[PDB]
Amino acid sequence: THNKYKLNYKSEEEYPDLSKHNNHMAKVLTPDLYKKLRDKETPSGFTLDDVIQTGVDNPGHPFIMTVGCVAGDEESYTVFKDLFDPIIQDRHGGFKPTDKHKTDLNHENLKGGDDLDPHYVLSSRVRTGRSIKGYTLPPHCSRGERRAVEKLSVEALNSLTGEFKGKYYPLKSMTEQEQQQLIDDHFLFDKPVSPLLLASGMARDWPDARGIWHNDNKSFLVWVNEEDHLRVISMEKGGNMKEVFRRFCVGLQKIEEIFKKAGHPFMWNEHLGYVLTCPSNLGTGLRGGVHVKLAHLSKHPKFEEILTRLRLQKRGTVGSVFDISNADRLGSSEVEQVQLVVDGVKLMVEMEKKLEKGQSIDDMIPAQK
Amino acid sequence: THNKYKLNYKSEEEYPDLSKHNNHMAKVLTPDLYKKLRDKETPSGFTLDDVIQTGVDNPGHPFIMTVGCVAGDEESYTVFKDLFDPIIQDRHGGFKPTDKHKTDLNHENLKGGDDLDPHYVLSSRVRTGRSIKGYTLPPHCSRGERRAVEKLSVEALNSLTGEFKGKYYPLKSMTEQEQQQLIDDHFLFDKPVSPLLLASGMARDWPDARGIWHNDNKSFLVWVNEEDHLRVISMEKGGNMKEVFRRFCVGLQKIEEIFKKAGHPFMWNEHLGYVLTCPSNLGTGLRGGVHVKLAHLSKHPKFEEILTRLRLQKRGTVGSVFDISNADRLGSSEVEQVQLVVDGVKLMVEMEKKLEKGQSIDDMIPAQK
Repeated sequence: THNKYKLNYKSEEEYPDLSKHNNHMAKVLTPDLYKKLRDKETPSGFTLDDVIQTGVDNPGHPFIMTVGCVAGDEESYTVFKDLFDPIIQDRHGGFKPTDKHKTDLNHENLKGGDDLDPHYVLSSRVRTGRSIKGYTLPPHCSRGERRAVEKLSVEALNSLTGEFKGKYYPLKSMTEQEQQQLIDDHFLFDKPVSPLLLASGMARDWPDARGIWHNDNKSFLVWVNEEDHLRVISMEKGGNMKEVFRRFCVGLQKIEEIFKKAGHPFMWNEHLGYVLTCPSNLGTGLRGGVHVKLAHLSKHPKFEEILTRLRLQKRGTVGSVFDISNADRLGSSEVEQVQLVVDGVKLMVEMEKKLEKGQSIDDMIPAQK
Repeated sequence: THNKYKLNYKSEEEYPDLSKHNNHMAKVLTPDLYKKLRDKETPSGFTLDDVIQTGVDNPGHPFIMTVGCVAGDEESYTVFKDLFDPIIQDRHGGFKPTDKHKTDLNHENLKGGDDLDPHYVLSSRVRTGRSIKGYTLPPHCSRGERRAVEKLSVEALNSLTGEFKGKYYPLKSMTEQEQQQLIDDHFLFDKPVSPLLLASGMARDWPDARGIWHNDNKSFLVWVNEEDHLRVISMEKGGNMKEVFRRFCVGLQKIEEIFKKAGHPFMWNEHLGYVLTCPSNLGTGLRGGVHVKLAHLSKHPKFEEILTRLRLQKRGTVGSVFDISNADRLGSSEVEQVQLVVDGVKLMVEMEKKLEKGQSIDDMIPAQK
């Protein structure tokens, strides 16, 4: 956006006013850091102003900190490491610039995911995101890049067979019937309404080159060109998390090898693992989650503390069902994260059964993991 | 946004999909025109993709056509004239590339604005917008440019005296009391919610360097760095449109001469008149309006046709009050536009008085102006 033209202004005159802001970007940005990085750019011309814009536009709420910045590029994380590195270290529990992310795509290293109590575990899912090397990320990508990402993705997905045979639904030419089926399948996405996403520029040209793919069994779902180039979900009613995770891993490997053959592998490096637009999703990008009925445990005074010790977190959803998933993303592997979900949920179901009988769970509260 | 990087893609691969669109941009853009202009840029790096983005994002509704493009720059209108010229010609009643806009800032050339019936005319207002030469327009301007626009504007406004003595209210440091006073004064603006405005990038860094100035008499109002660099309104209860227009003109002249002395005159040329972000506002940028009670005439079968013949238009607002203003912007002067409002409203009040008595108005229906 006229970077050499903006660089005619003094850094002070361009420096954002972040006095009311509560996000990770505003905590780290200083006048000196802005001055040092304002003249840099990635090979695709992504700038510091572009990385920080959503954090400038969205000061947020004192209760919760947002990240407040995006990568437009693989090399955004390097060119602007003096911004991203302290953000990453704060957001991801001390993960340092010299630390290494371990990736583990072997679902057989999972131990015991198959027997989660279906009276309590209503469903099991594992999701992640992926970027495709050679293309810039949604905040920045051109219509041509986004179209090339779609074409590669659909051709890969159309070639899968067996359990992974499926069909692609472009948002632009979706019929009302096809839309309505995807809504009550819970497979549809639409244009983001989040001001954090909109202010980053990722919703441009909507719905061009966005779409939905899913397999015939409706157990493996891919979203194309939404928040990241790809978002991949494996899901199942019940509690066979091991089977969900196998299908997740095998399905991703099949897409990965097609993309590698085309010279466009999944974006990855040994420091950050899989890179994606939002720094909070780095590493595994993985949210492995259950829906669990915790009628009694959710009322226990230590419910929040138990979740912390198990390194899990909850969001919203018969009766008092909770959407529980791993909190970690960077500095621990896909297997370790799903293992934490498996072990943690198994314990919390045991806790719930105890409270059903009026028995204390305090001896069951684990030490911090 | 990486223009040379986007220019590595073929023009076909970057060409927007506008098949579902109903805006002036989509009517004019062709593959050949996109290919010819995609590699151009203004001195501030504004590109064709930037001019058209809001029209790509907002296909709109079949009933009403939107413009679907913005200028980021004074020279956007020249660099991309092969896009803007046919849009302007369609939007502004045949106004050709070689035509000249006449500007007339002498309120004394108005004839007879003082005696509009106050039993029917509840209020009178004249608004316009202005851009400041040397700074890019809100879709594109940097925080430093926007801050410089504010500083120049406030210093000019703070120096006015007499009828035009006033005070500036920055949005960022506004107290609740100051806000609440401006709301029930009807002087406040906030962050735009229009997807047409948001998709153009003009709401970046909100509320930085936005604010409100008004005189002590609450009859002259200036908005800084909202849709355009300046939006200026003169208003009054009642029907002394001549006095509103005098105050409007004199207040603008006082701001104009300060800005000229600083080497930053109002942006203007002989072809387009005052230039602004939206092509529909070129020429005068002027919306001169009344609120009028037309209890009987608004029900007459020819109400819409009478408005057309008078070159006026209505929007929404005791009983059945209509917000009536001039439809023209480009190819006619400020005086001619307010004159059309004065003469047209006077006729429609006379029509209303006739219908109050059960008398026909057909002999009063004017020929097309």
